[PDB]
Amino acid sequence: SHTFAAGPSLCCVQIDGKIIGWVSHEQGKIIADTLRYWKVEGKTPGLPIDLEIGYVPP
Amino acid sequence: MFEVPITLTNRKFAQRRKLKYQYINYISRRFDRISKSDEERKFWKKYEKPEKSFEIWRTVSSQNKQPINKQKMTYHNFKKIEKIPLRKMEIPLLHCTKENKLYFQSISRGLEPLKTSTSEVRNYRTRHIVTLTDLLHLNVSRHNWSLAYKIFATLIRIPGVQIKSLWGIGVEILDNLSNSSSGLDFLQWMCQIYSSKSRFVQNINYRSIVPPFQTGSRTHTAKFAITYLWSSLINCQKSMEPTENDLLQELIDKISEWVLTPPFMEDAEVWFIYASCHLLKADTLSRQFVNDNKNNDLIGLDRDIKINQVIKHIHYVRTFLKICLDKGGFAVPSRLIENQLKSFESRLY
Repeated sequence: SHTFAAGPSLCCVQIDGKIIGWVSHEQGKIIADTLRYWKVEGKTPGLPIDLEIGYVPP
Repeated sequence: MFEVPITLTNRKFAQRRKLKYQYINYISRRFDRISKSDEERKFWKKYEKPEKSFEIWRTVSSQNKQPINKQKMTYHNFKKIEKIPLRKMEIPLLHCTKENKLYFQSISRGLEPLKTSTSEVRNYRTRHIVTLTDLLHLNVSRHNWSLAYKIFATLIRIPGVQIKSLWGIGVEILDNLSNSSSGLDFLQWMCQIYSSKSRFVQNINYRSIVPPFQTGSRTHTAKFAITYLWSSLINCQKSMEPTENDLLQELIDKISEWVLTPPFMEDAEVWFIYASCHLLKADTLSRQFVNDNKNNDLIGLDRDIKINQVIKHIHYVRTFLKICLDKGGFAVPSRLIENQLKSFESRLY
């Protein structure tokens, strides 16, 4: 609701086809990697090991 | 002295019931007029059948339908109603035996028979059976375990037992019998013996089995099947939390098979007893993950998969307790169970 911007010029975070937000493509990669880190870790209970994280870089 | 295992020598009692009813429909008909075998079926069609319980006890507070009927009974007014039904009872009174003539002339005066019909039958088979039924009742009234089931075990081998006291002395005798058997087995054998999943009430003259203590599988709960579940949860409690286990699951799946038809179908302890077995399964899992934060110093042990399994169950139980209330279930003092469940939640924190 707050981003109010959209395009291939920006990374879209979506969950199951629920678009939740936008970031830089750089933050796209930062999130993908740090997220995979919290997935293999056991510290992010809102984060099941089996979540599939589709990163599509620019 | 006690209640006998058998269909009542159907001989004089069946014609005494003709004369009783036939008079009651005759005298009542003329009361209905002043107000302005088949007879026996019509008498019950004039007052309906007996719900699944015992005595149509139902509150004593709602409708103040005023009855001051004005006593309305002038010895003179009773003998106006009665003077004609009695002469019409003599037609059939003549064709009746001399014993049944005076039996009718006693109950039509309002005298009651100190002559227990089960104090005259003289039939070999029956003869004894009365001795055994009384023997076992005098032996449980002094807890004689080793002799009470000898009499019980012989009482069912003689051709005259309808579950009856067999399901009501056959369970305690096995609770008092510290040896072999858990009324349970016998209780689960009964459940399969009298599911009676068929909704049969009313219609014919239930004069062979009239105790809401055998029958059902229609609507009218069976009470040995309710006792089977209650004895089974108490059999699960003893020495749990004090793969060969299963019992508290066996009991979750043996009601699951039900899930209303007759039992689910009808409400209460069915739902309530189920939740109570379910509530006990939630406590055991808080103990097995309780004492000094679960067992002790923390859990680190992969977050708390065990708390989530328990919160799912606590949320589920509250659904079973609620549907048991909503569907008219007066059995449950909700205030105490909700306080217990929240103070228990406070153990899971």
